[PDB]
Amino acid sequence: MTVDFLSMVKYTPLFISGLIMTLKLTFLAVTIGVLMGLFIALMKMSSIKPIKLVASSYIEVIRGTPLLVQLLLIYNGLMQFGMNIPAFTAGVSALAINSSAYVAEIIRAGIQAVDPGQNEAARSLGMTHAMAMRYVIIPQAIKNILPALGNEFIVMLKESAIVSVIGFADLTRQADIIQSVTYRYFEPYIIIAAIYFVMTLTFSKLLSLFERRLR
Amino acid sequence: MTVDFLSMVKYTPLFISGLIMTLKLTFLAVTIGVLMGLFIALMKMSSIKPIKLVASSYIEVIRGTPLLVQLLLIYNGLMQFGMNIPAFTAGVSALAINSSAYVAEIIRAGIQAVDPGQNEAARSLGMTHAMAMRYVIIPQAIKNILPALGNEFIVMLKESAIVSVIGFADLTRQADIIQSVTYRYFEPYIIIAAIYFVMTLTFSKLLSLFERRLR
Amino acid sequence: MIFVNDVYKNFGSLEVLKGVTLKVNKGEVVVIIGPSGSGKSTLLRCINLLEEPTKGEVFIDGVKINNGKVNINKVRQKVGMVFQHFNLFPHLTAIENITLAPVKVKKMNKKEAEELAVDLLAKVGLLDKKDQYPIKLSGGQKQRLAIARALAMQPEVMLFDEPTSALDPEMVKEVLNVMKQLANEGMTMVVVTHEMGFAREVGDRVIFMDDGVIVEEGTPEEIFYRAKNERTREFLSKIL
Amino acid sequence: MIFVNDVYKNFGSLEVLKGVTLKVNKGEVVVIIGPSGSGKSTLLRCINLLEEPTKGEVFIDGVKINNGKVNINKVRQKVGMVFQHFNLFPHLTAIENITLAPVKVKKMNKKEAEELAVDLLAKVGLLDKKDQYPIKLSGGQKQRLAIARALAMQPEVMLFDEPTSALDPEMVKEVLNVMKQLANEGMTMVVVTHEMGFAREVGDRVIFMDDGVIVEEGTPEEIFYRAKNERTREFLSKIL
Ligand SMILES: NC(=[NH2+])NCCC[C@H](N)C(=O)O
Ligand SMILES: NC(=[NH2+])NCCC[C@H](N)C(=O)O
Repeated sequence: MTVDFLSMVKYTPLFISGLIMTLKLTFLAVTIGVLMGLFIALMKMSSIKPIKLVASSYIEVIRGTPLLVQLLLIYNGLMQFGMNIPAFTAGVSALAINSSAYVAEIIRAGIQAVDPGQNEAARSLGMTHAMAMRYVIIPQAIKNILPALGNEFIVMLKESAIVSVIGFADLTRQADIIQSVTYRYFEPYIIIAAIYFVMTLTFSKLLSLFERRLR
Repeated sequence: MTVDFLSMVKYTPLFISGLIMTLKLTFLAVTIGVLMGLFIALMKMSSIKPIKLVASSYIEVIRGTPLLVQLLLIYNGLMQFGMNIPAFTAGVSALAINSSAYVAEIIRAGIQAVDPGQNEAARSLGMTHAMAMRYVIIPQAIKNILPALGNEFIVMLKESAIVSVIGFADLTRQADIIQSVTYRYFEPYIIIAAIYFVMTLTFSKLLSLFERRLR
Repeated sequence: MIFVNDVYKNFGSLEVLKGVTLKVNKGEVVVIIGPSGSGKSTLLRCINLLEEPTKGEVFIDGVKINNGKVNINKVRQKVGMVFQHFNLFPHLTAIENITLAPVKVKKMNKKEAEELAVDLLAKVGLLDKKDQYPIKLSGGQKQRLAIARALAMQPEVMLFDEPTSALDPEMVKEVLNVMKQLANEGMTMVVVTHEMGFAREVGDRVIFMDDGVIVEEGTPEEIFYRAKNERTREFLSKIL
Repeated sequence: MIFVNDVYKNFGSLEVLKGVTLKVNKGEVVVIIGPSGSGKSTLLRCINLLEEPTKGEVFIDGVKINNGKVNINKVRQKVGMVFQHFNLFPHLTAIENITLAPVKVKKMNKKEAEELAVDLLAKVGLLDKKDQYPIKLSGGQKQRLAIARALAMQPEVMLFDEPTSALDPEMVKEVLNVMKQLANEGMTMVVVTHEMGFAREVGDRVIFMDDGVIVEEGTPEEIFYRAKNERTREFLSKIL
């Protein structure tokens, strides 16, 4: 045919529905990823070499390897074990596990980023590593980490579209549905990309108007 | 069943074949992405106000929106126009177009990264903007951009796995090919992730031995 | 020759110059001093338009250069600038640093430019370093190199923006000596500095600035020994 | 009290200390001077183990502290350190900056700690700033605040690592004045500085270091008028 966006108006509740799942997926994965990411960071800080080794290897592998292959490894790879996990839980697991590795590194880099003089002064005042960390360094790293976390979210918004291929009804999946009743792929994809763009801009501006409510 | 990797040895030529396709896909996509990216950066620098708008809008959209949706928009969205482009040309176009925008930002940022004193000194000696750029600033922006280009490649290697969903015979697709004759998903996915990982490490340490041969 | 005429400079709400006037003629050595936030460096940088006045004008050689109606590169060809954090081109060797602008700007020929450069390296005591890259130079060597580079364009006035204040103490004298040699040869100079010994030994005028305005000027001896203004005396008491 | 004994320090291939011995007794004001690359700051930072000797030993109050057989926090409680770049805690206010360690390390109580803090703030002239945050202080106020903070831990010695070399010239005197007050009150001090006036005025000894070694020491008048060694003379000719 030729382009016809006005046909697409009928499918607004689908577009809207897909969007809400894209939010819900991301928000839950990144939330779990943060908590997981936290705990994995701590393990790498451990003085006990085998635990630091495991956290390091986890992080290195999850980051050094594609999100897709992680998704599929959970979803398809587990079938032959009599394990049939739903699309939503598979995507949440994959995304939270991917995000956890990137988050652990965000934390480590936020701590390395506070000026080493702070620690020096703190310890020079009779403080132990523990106290210095509690009262001087960590609060400061926090301000380094929070805006990078908010950015991790925004990136994960785009990243979550990958669970479409698993048959999860996210925003991107709505184009396979619409075409089935319209035979049109083009217009709903343009529309979907536009929803992604608007989400990206909105959350970015919300993010920058938060780095200025810190500085 | 239970795990059996040793069965997988027979399928070594598949894994290898896929690996070479992911390389060919990436290397070619990023190469075009660089050329395109340069041109779009240059375009954004232009004094002609509508053109800076065009380059800016392009970059902003390609980056603020998922790679997947761009792929599907090319492969599926163009079908209803009587255009059936192959999986490979679709994947290369999608990846090079994504890469073009990210490279366009890398370049601009490598130019912004050279100390403004260089330019000030340059102009203070009577040099025009053109001469300062030509003989002082750009040679220095280059050393900022190359290690970021090298890293763009490494990232796209992981990204290219997304053309699996389109049926391109890359590294990741080989797990769908192997399982159809084995009924096993897990082991070929593990193997694939191991291959992606080794690629990441190899190119990364190879990248570090070049971030040390420039500065 | 140099006429900065009642200029103001703002960076947003930050008022840095609040009505400043400076005239300097051929052969003067003018020295501008003051505390941080006096505005002395922003004034100095208006003279070759690395900074643009919010209001007021700057004339060099009698023609207005902040009206958009002038080739500013040819203006900067005449007005040299030496920077606090030396602004050497890292990818270029010493002599390359010196010859880049004469060759590219004046279309001087390679051999002639190289002779100019070796003469200048010899003058500032860097002859043995001609084929060295900036990385391998000390601070003093860097600033002396940068001064050679500015000299190779043979300006009519030379501007110095705190040329030694990023130098180690044992590194200061050798740079000030090159500056003094320039003063003794008649070079026109505007120097923003902390080193009051220089201003005494070789300055013709000392300008004291505070909160974006000139509050007192006079000869080095008038300012350092007989300052009439309260604020001048106060500043000098903390600094001398 | 302090005994640095033949220590060496490496940072990879870079040899910074090459066999250095330092003895300081209660109530001395020792000033260590030299060019960049002399090693004077690394020597300074060996005393409270912010830097670890590669070889040799350091004793404080007669016990060795670079062997792992000691509680180091208890050591640093005795040995204050004042930093070039101030190292104020940004998120804590002036008074909070001061009271943090006494409360948390000495288990002093909020009221006693605050009374201590306001006394010290009065002493260094910062009472009007007690509830201000560092970002709002000048360089001089910053360094005076950091000195207040170190004093709040009542150390037996104070180490100063170029405390005025990052301050604007109009800011140096006030920090040096607080330091001289400490010297006049009997505080044991090891000071690495560029400001030779402080040493002339208040110093008991001057140590001249060069290429990772102490090449000469004596009283300030001995070093400044009658230096025996050629290197001491070269350096002083560039720096005085
Ligand atoms: N949590 C994240 N930010 N993950 C980024 C994933 C990057 C890329 N899409 C990959 O598959 O590796
Ligand atoms: N050229 C790149 N590095 N692209 C990164 C893409 C990030 C993410 N996978 C997305 O689809 O938005």
